[PDB]
Amino acid sequence: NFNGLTGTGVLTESNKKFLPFQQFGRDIADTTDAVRDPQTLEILDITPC
Amino acid sequence: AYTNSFTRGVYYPDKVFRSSVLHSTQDLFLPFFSNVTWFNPVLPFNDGVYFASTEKSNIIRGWIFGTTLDSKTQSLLIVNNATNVVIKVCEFDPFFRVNCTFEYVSQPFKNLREFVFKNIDGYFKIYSKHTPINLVRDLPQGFSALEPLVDLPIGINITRFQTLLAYYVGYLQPRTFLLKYNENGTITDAVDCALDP
Ligand SMILES: *[C@@H]1O[C@H](CO)[C@@H](O)[C@H](O)[C@H]1NC(C)=O
Ligand SMILES: *[C@@H]1O[C@H](CO)[C@@H](O)[C@H](O)[C@H]1NC(C)=O
Ligand SMILES: *[C@@H]1O[C@H](CO)[C@@H](O)[C@H](O)[C@H]1NC(C)=O
Ligand SMILES: *[C@@H]1O[C@H](CO)[C@@H](O)[C@H](O)[C@H]1NC(C)=O
Ligand SMILES: *[C@@H]1O[C@H](CO)[C@@H](O)[C@H](O)[C@H]1NC(C)=O
Ligand SMILES: *[C@@H]1O[C@H](CO)[C@@H](O)[C@H](O)[C@H]1NC(C)=O
Repeated sequence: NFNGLTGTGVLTESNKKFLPFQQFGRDIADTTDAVRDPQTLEILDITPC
Repeated sequence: AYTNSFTRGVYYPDKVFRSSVLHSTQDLFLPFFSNVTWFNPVLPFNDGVYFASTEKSNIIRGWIFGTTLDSKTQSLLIVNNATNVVIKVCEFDPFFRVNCTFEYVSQPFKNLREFVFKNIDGYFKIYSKHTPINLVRDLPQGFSALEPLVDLPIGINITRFQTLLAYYVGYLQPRTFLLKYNENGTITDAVDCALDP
């Protein structure tokens, strides 16, 4: 649960170049594939289990 | 007076990371090749404003956004001073000679400055980009998207605005664009779906 966003998956460090205002990325199925950690501001990639 | 907006005035429609993709979105954008007036009168705001300026002497102090722009209604005043920007909403030939509810202070903002001003869902949304150019009498060609600068949840009615002191003014329209995101999630190009066949 990241700031209200829920799901199941494996979290890894992201290499995605998020802009300073972006909080999460989206796939073609409108699923979340990356989030910004609300406390550390670290970008994490989400890979389903 | 009037110049060619070319392909300027495109901004990031939301805050979602995308990369290596063509994304179709409908929003208020400056139409491609729209007629952009080249300029100090009070102007209509309409559905949103495209503003740009090429002053090398830091002439543009800021802007006034409201309706009657007098003691009858709440209005938004944005003023830039040394190392600071001050934004306030109060019951307010301006240029310092220019019931308060909104107080906000943040960082300040050949040198082409491009801004997009929207007033939607209670938000006065400001987008901004700063780039060097090699021309004075017109806007540059090529493509550059504007990142959001600040989202201001000031729930007021804006129909007219004035510039506090050359600058250009255009207006946004409900248009559909196909935006091209590169590998770093930067919008590098765009197609105006209603420009031509
Ligand atoms: C909030 O969490 C972030 C990330 O863990 C940490 O860097 C920061 O110090 C925290 N701030 C406060 C006020 O606790
Ligand atoms: C812009 O308006 C001017 C002045 O009316 C006119 O001369 C010119 O043809 C217009 N250009 C475009 C692209 O509409
Ligand atoms: C502020 O609101 C009060 C209503 O109690 C009004 O009398 C006063 O004139 C307002 N300020 C201005 C500039 O109108
Ligand atoms: C800019 O104006 C604000 C007014 O809120 C003031 O507090 C700030 O100190 C000013 N900055 C400078 C350098 O004078
Ligand atoms: C803003 O004020 C004008 C006054 O001419 C009015 O016609 C318009 O409906 C108002 N819009 C809103 C959202 O209150
Ligand atoms: C932006 O994309 C280019 C490829 O055209 C790449 O060489 C550059 O390193 C990327 N920028 C960042 C910060 O990764």
